[PDB]
Amino acid sequence: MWNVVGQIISVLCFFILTVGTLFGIVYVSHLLSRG
Amino acid sequence: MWNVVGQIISVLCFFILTVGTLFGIVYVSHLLSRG
Amino acid sequence: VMATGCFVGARNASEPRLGSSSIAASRTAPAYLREAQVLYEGSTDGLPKDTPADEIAHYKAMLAELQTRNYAACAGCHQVNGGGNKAINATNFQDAGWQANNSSPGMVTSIVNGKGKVMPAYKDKLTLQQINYLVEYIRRFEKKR
Amino acid sequence: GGCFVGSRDPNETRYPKAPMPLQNQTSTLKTAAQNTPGAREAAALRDRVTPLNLQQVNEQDVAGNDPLGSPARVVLDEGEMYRDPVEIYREGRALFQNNCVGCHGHNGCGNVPRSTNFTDPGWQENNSDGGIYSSIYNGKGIGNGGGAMPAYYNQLSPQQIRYLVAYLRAFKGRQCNGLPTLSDVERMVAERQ
Amino acid sequence: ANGVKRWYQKLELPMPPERIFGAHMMLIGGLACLIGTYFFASMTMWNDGYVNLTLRPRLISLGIYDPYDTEQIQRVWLPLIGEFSTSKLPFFGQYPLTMTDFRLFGWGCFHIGLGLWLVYAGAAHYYGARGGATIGEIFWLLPYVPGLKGLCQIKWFTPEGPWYKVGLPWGSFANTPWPILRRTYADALSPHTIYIGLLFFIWGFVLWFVLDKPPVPLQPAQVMTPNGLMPLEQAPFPYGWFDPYLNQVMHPMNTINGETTMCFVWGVLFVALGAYWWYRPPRSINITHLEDTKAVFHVHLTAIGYVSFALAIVGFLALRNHPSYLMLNDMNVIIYGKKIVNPGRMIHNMITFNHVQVGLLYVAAGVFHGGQYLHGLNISGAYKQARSKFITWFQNPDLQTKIVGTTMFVSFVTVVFGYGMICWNTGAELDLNFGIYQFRSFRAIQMDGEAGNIGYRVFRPKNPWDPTAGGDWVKNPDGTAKLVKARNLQVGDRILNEELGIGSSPTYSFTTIEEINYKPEWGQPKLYAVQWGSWTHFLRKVNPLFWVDKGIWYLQNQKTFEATRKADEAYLAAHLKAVSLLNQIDDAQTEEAKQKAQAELDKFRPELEKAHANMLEWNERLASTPAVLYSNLRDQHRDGEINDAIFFWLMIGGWLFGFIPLLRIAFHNYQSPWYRDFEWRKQSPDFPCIGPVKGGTCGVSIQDQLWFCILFSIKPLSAIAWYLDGGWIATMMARGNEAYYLTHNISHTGGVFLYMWNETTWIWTDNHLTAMLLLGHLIWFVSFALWFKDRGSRAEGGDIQSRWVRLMGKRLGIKTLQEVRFPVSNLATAKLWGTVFFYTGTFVLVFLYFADGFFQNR
Amino acid sequence: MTAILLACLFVLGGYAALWGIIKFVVANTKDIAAN
Amino acid sequence: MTAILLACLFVLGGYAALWGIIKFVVANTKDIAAN
Amino acid sequence: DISKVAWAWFGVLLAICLIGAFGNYVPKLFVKMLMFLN
Ligand code: 2GO
Ligand code: BCL
Ligand code: CLA
Ligand SMILES: CNCCOP(=O)(O)O[C@H](COC(=O)CCCCCCCCCCCC(C)C)OC(=O)CCCCCCCCCCCC(C)C
Ligand SMILES: CNCCOP(=O)(O)O[C@H](COC(=O)CCCCCCCCCCCC(C)C)OC(=O)CCCCCCCCCCCC(C)C
Ligand SMILES: CC(C)CCCCCCCCCCCC(=O)OC[C@@H](OC(=O)CCCCCCCCCCCC(C)C)OP(=O)(O)OCCN
Ligand code: HEC
Ligand code: HEC
Ligand code: SF4
Ligand SMILES: [Ca+2]
Repeated sequence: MWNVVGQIISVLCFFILTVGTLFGIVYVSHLLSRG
Repeated sequence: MWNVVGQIISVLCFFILTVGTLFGIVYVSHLLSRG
Repeated sequence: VMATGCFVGARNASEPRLGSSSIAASRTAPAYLREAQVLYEGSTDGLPKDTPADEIAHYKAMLAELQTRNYAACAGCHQVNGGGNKAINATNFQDAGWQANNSSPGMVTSIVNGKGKVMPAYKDKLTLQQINYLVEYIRRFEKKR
Repeated sequence: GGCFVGSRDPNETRYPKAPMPLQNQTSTLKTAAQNTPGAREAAALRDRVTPLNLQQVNEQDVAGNDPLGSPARVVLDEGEMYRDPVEIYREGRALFQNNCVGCHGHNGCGNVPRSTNFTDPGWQENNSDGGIYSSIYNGKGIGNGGGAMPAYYNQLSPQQIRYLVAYLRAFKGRQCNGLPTLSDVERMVAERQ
Repeated sequence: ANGVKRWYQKLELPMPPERIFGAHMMLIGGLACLIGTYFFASMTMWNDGYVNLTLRPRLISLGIYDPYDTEQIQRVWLPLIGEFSTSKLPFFGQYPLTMTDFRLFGWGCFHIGLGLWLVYAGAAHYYGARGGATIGEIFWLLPYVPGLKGLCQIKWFTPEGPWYKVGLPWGSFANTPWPILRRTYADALSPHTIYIGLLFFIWGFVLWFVLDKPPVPLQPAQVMTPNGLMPLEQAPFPYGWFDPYLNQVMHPMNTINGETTMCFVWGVLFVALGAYWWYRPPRSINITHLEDTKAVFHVHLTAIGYVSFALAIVGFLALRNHPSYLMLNDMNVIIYGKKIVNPGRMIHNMITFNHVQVGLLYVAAGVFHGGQYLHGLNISGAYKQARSKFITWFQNPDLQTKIVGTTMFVSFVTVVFGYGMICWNTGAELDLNFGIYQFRSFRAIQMDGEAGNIGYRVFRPKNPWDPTAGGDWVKNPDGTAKLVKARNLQVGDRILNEELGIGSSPTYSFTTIEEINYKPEWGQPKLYAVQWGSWTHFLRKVNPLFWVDKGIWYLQNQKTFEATRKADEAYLAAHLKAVSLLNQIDDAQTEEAKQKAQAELDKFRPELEKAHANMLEWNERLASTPAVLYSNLRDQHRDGEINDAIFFWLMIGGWLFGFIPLLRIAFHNYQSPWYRDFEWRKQSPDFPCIGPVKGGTCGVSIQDQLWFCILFSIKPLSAIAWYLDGGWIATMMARGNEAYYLTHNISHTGGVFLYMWNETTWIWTDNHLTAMLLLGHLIWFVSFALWFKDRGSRAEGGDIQSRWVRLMGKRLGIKTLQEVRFPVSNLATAKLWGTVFFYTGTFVLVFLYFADGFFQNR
Repeated sequence: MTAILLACLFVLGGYAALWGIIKFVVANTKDIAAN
Repeated sequence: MTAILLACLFVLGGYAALWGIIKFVVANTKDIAAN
Repeated sequence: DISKVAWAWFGVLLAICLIGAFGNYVPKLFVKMLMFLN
């Protein structure tokens, strides 16, 4: 069960990277047209 | 010689039927929508 | 409305024997496999002693006609029971690995075309509907493992 | 994407093979390294790793256009076919990895529905070498250009199909992690092809 | 509102009742004539096709279609009938016929007779309300068939006519002075549910005494079969209760007899509910606006949608393994010349997805239609003074934004989870290097068997926990690489990818063993060494349906579960001890030791064979226990898969994604909060826009929200189609027999994208299906012409085209062409036909994924 | 029967769960206008 | 050299062809406006 | 213009990017910290 604790850490970093990046392009697209 | 002539006749008919049908779709579109 | 039924045509079947629909026979597993076993064995001898007189003689007429076109029966390359002959490299139909790695559609063309050197082509001997029946009979040879 | 590809494996030389012959292998017209510092090691190394019959083949050389390339007429000489494992491995893995992986998997255990699975012993035991040629040449199943197993009689040469036939017998009884290695081919050839 | 808009809106609500009633009665009669013809299309001389095949399992279950009947008939009723003028039956005479052809012809004729008469009686109510009509107005295409004009002035369906041309003599339901007749729609709900109860009773009497399926518990002790007269419990399926393809007696409610007992049950319930409503009809103020047929139309229609979704679900389960469908797999099924893999399941899949597709359309259209009632109310002033709480519960605009915004948040979270997991595991399966991280694939090496005696070169770390450790290659004392046998692999070990033959991962060099002696909970009965890379096998358990299913199955099967667990246990201990004996042989070092060792292994061997055969046969007994929710092709348990868990999440997220436009229709038909900040007010239900203001406004009307529902819903629907037909939905590139699927006994056809190419190689082998594929693709991309922001470009180019063609007419003296004006759709009609073309393209193409075959091999 | 009942119950449960969320939000944000 | 010149000339003749066609239409419909 | 708070996310995305590349390329190159080797 260290593979399931290790795997889960990765999957969680994947979600922060991606969803953080998506809401990063939505915040930088607001500064280029309004702020 | 004779196969070729026979084939040209089928292809002509197909062009007469498909282009002919397409323009009928336009005419019908025209009569519904307006005149 | 559209499909007023559906115009798909009439079904291709085998030969007619009087008083017993051949088209129907071609979808009824116990009838089609009785004809497949006759083709497979080259005789009417292993057919259920319950077989009618008319049936037993229609099969013989079928075989006699096929014997004049040099048809070679499947049994005895492959045996009456499967799993042929390692000598002749004749396929063992009892084997599960052979059965899993064949689709029935695929099997068809290997009988039609023949298969490499020895297994003969049957396209000029048999109808495609008689090959379909044989693919179904070969399916029932499978053993476990 | 670009530039930062890796280092090349020292075992894959780039030292050049002889060019593919212009003349057809089926021609009736007239038929069918140096001492410089490292040139001999490189030639000897190309002789094992770089494949010679990977390229699509002249159109008059394809098995359907070859007079001796039909399933009925091809020569499956077992002595020539299982002669050299280096060669079976060099050639059949390049051809297989290219053409056959898509549908049969990266492990060669079946990808496309109902596709063959070459590791299965029951399948191995019940196929001839000539049988395997027939199904590559004809395809399997009903359809235009073969069936779900496509035909190769335009596409491949008789010599290319024969490397494929010998390579495919190295799949026997392997596990489902990629393709047969050089020592799978060699144990296959020692146990009589 | 001058073009084509008045053609597909010519018959709008509200309408008088005689007009609704007669038109429905005529549709009923028409649908019975069409089914009549489908009975003719099912006789045994015809090819298989998709119409007669969707009817055959049911016709078998009813006993109308006999699967084992070959005897040809030559006389039956009236004397002497070889063949006649169209012959002995019209045109069916050149064919050989069996008894099941006659039954099929009988039922086909009845349908046609009762249909034609229902069409007539329906026209008597429909035209009869209007006082009557003429043969020329009824039929209307008889004016231009000169001659027949003297019999096209005759009036039919009149009020006082001689009996055979009467219509409605008191003019309308409301004038006719019969007291039994109910005067409102609430009141009428009661006789309607009595009438339906009676239709049930009719079906059960027909089942019992015309088809000879008595209801349980009055089933016969014996039945007639092709082998004579047999006890009911041993007679095979069409004739009796013994299922041949599962080889068990069927539950009594799994039989058509079970169905005739439910006919009487349901009928009694419906009749009693109707009797209750006869004394207590619905009455509350909450419901009396539903007397307007425009309002109840919304209720009824989206209700029927939900009924259709429920038919799909119930039908799927109830019949996925029923002997009606499996019986098709033995009937040598041939379509467009071919031979189909598993036509049973294919046909079953097509019926269930056809109901699924009807469900979505009618829910959406019911909501759309309800939005039309509510827009009407707003635009005439009376929305603000509606009295039923079913309207007023949702009037507050701030509640409307809270409802919608939290269903967007719920959609967002669950779609991000689903799709994000699909992406993670396609990264894993493809071993992609991102530089910032390397994804790694599942790989398994058998550790018992004879395969556990294969050697590998192993790079072994010393201490993974000291960073700055390093490792070494396992060696001999002699210096050469030791080959470690698979049985002695330990956790931490690295093996070169190219010693394993792997060419698909060129970006990393080694497989790591992460778990030894692994036996799949559900899978193959072996022991393995595994690289779990990034593949998240735990994700199967993140499914509430995994757990309900496995718990209920464990409870029903507890003690074979338990013995199978004890067998595994004893086996693992025997493997381990036999591995130590083999190792002492390998390392024995002196023939005295080597004989002693080989003699110990030789003495333990029988006992290690016993433990293996014991484990094998308990694991085979466990894998043949009956299914609960996740099933085999032979109604046996399977554990839930990553596939099933992804499908759970995608149903939540994707149906909410697809239904948020419907909530926008229900709340925002007149004003959304974006409109209300500007003071805008939507003036009609179908306007295209009002923009370029405020950046642009295309797509705010209710008609457009309906179209966006239809598109967004394509995404959960295709999840449903891939899952029914066996694709793997939890990744994008799953291969059929990849190591993971093989070790865990999973059968699938492809993986998102790979499924597409995998099934189409089967689709290409049929030339009728490849023609359908070509036409389907063309219908779709043409929708883009109609949906892109481009209508002005198309209008201004059409205008250049008209000028040019008129120039050619004038020059060449061709009078038919000197006033050509090409018609160019406006924006509203472009959006309508664009949605039509998009939808039909996609779903002809989906029919093909079902039509190709069901390739899941179980 | 058990499978049919489980599947139907899960569909109605998804509806009921959405109703409960959407009503945990309404009940506890009643002092705030959405806008 | 031969194939290069042929291709090039075939594209250049594609443009020259079109212009000629267009020139024929313009000249032979002089005095018909296209309204 | 960029907020303090949006600069402190762009910092968490970079810490996850060099915890991933530090454990991916270090054992390949240095032959240490064997736990993360592939
Ligand atoms: C070898 C495969 C072969 C070739 C010849 C081919 C090529 C191409 C091309 C091209 C130029 O290469 C094009 C442009 C093209 C176009 C199309 N094809 Zn196409 N196409 C093929 C075959 C087929 C077939 C049989 C089918 C399509 C189908 C379709 C359709 C698809 C229309 C569409 O918009 O469909 C949306 C739905 C999709 C893409 C399916 C997604 C499935 C998935 C399992 C759902 C769940 C998982 C996701 C991550 C979900 C999101 C979560 C949530 C919101 C649900 C159109 C006409 C179509 C289809 O996908 O419809 C849903 C279809 O059924 N096609 N297709
Ligand atoms: C069962 C109850 C009926 C129904 C009966 C009525 C009656 C009576 C009235 C309305 C009215 C309305 N309904 Mg309604 N309506 C139904 C479903 C819907 C759905 C929907 C998504 O399913 C929507 C969006 C609407 C929307 C509407 C509006 C157009 C209208 C007034 C606003 C509103 O109420 O918001 C509704 C918003 C929702 C969020 C509700 C959605 C949930 C529904 C209730 C049930 C879904 C579950 C279903 C049972 C699951 C099936 C089980 C499986 C198949 C196994 N109804 C179902 C079929 N409805 C009023 C009207 O005036 O129109 C003419 C009205 O008087
Ligand atoms: C099948 C695809 C298709 C076809 C044939 C056309 C045709 C045309 N488009 Mg549309 N369009 C399409 C798809 C298509 N488009 C798509 C996918 C988009 C999204 C970008 C658009 C967006 C669009 C815009 C914005 C505009 C057009 C315009 C045009 C016209 C250009 C004027 C001209 O060049 O005359 C030459 C005519 C041809 C070159 C085509 C000949 C007829 C074709 C080949 C075949 C008929 C095929 C049809 C599918 C057959 C079904 C017939 C039935 C009997 C079966 C032309 C009528 C312009 C226009 O002027 O408007 C009127 C225009 O402004 N197109
Ligand atoms: C070839 N192998 C695939 C099938 O293998 P096997 O039969 O072993 O397993 C399944 C699993 O069980 C379910 O999969 C039940 C649904 C769970 C709901 C999970 C929870 C649902 C909640 C969703 C609520 C959404 C609301 C809030 C908008 O086979 C099936 O039952 C699938 C066939 C049914 C077809 C899908 C029916 C439509 C889907 C739901 C429609 C919803 C609409 C009413 C909107
Ligand atoms: C006042 N003007 C604007 C306001 O009115 P407004 O826009 O509603 O007017 C339309 C517009 O014009 C078109 O919309 C273009 C059609 C021509 C393109 C022509 C291109 C069509 C070919 C497309 C085929 C591609 C598919 C097969 C992929 O109103 C309509 O056309 C309404 C659509 C009704 C059409 C009914 C078609 C049925 C005819 C079938 C039988 C005919 C023949 C078989 C005899
Ligand atoms: C990648 C790209 C960017 C690079 C482009 C490559 C350019 C190469 C140029 C192509 C060079 C061809 C010459 C070789 C050749 O033609 O061979 C012999 C040819 O002899 C000649 O006529 C010689 C005269 C050549 C003087 C022409 C100069 C070309 C100008 C280039 C302009 C480019 C523009 C501005 C787009 O033989 P035959 O046709 O007689 O016989 C048939 C052969 N079986
Ligand atoms: C590239 C050249 C190759 C080679 C060498 C082979 N294949 Fe395939 N294959 C496919 C399918 C669906 C089957 C099953 C056919 C059936 O039973 O229905 C096969 C089968 C084979 C066999 C076995 C033949 C035999 O008779 O037993 C052999 C030797 C074979 N294949 C080799 C599918 C496909 C493909 C999908 C389109 C492609 C591409 C290939 N195959 C390619 C090759
Ligand atoms: C020997 C003379 C044969 C007679 C008569 C029949 N078959 Fe055969 N068959 C034979 C051999 C030597 C082989 C091996 C083929 C090879 O791989 O080299 C086979 C093969 C088959 C197979 C398997 C085909 C497959 O694709 O995998 C089938 C289904 C088969 N044969 C069927 C068959 C039938 C139905 C025959 C009589 C109608 C028949 N065979 C005759 C040898 C011989
Ligand atoms: S492009 Fe069309 S939809 Fe958009 S604002 Fe203009 S007219 Fe309206
Ligand atoms: Ca399928």
